[PDB]
Amino acid sequence: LSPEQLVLTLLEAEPPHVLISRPSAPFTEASMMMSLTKLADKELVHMISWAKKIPGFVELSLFDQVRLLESSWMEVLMMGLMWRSIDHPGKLIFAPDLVLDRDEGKSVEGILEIFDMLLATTSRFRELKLQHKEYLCVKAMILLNSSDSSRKLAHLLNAVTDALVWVIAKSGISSQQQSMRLANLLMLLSHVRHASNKGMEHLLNMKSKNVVPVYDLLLEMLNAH
Amino acid sequence: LSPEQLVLTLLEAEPPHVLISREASMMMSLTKLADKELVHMISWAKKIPGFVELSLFDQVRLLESSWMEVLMMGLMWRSIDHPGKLIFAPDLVLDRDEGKSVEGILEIFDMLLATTSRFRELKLQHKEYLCVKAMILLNSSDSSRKLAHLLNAVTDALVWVIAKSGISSQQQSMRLANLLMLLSHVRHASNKGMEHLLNMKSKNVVPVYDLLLEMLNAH
Amino acid sequence: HKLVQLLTTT
Amino acid sequence: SHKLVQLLTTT
Ligand SMILES: N#C[C@@H](Cc1ccc(O)cc1)c1ccc(O)cc1Cl
Ligand SMILES: N#C[C@@H](Cc1ccc(O)cc1)c1ccc(O)cc1Cl
Repeated sequence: LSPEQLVLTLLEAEPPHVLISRPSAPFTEASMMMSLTKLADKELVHMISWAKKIPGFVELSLFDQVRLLESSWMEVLMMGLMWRSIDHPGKLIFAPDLVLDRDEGKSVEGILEIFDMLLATTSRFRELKLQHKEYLCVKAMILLNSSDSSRKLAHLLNAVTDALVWVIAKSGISSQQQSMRLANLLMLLSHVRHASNKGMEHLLNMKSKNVVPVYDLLLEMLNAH
Repeated sequence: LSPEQLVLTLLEAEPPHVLISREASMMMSLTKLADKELVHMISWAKKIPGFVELSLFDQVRLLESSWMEVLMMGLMWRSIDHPGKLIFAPDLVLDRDEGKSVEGILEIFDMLLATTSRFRELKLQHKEYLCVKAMILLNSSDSSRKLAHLLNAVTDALVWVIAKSGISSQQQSMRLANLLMLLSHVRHASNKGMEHLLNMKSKNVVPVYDLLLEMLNAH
Repeated sequence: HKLVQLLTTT
Repeated sequence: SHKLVQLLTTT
């Protein structure tokens, strides 16, 4: 209902932290791809559950719930990573025990590029001092914006947008500063989205090479590209 | 520069109407148009205050990144009043029926037509168009500080443009969010068209003209 | 299948 | 070919 209530709903809806142990051995092509896909697969499960807890999500057409999730999953994974990684500069906090330096990227052809965008975007979020309630609204907006169910989606996207606007106004900065902050946060959407595309191409390529494992859900969501 | 004068700066940067001067022929006409537009895009960028004060590496990278999204943003503004029409040029108007004639296009034409409709619904103003097109260039992946200042001043100009419509404070914020959320949709279309063009070049089925070839190869 | 089942059967 | 830089550096 109210923006505060939408934010409080999103707060409660946050998925729990997924636990993956680092390989005992220093990272290989195989062990790094195995760790990041295992994590992705477990996180996809919790994502779907998180989506269902967004007010009005389950009121959409089944075929829109599928298209939004197929469209945004990698972007939503990546926004969660950047938020986990924001109180820990230089590091990518994939999981409590799966913390990676730009370094360990070395262990897989091309994944160093991906880790850089992820660290660069995270940096801009850290420079903007992105808040918890902002992150909640922005993650929701990434799912709802990944494009009668179409009338209901529009209205749901404007409710989360209204919530972010409310959060930012709770800060007490001038009106002109609220607009600027809202603009700076949102212009990062295209940056996240870029990191998602490169990340998806990369995963599609690693799957071609025989490196990828057999994970029903992740394979399913990658084949919708 | 007052945001008003920045926007007049951008108004004054606008490239001219381009004409292609008359299956294979549709594609040949789109590539030939893309090449002419890239020539005018370069002059357009050069006239954005401070763009030419950026490193030549920065200038090259921002245009190499953003060119297809900037071609597509222009297509949507020219198409805004003409639903079902993609107004590539006056001598090049296409519907999705023609889109069908070439594998992979219809998908692209559909994304462009959808997004265009989204801007028609929001009644995108000219001055909003000018700001966001520039934002697309400046927001594409010391000179680093000059670029942050240039992007921050075009952001400022768009908030002013919106302020001038007279709508409520709440409604301005919501209008600003709705225009900016549409950028990831332009970037989505851009990624798809570039993919299709790289594939078209790889097969040597269309002339990938000089400035166009250079610009595709950068990706 | 698995996305639709998690969306509906869970 | 270097037409981007040519056009960037002249009028
Ligand atoms: N980075 C990365 C991962 C995706 C990811 C991002 C955020 C998460 O919370 C979980 C996973 C990746 C990148 C390339 C690739 O080929 C495969 C994978 Cl899994
Ligand atoms: N759509 C489209 C064009 C690109 C374009 C977009 C906007 C313009 O104002 C001019 C051209 C295209 C799509 C696939 C492809 O293989 C080649 C081309 Cl040129």
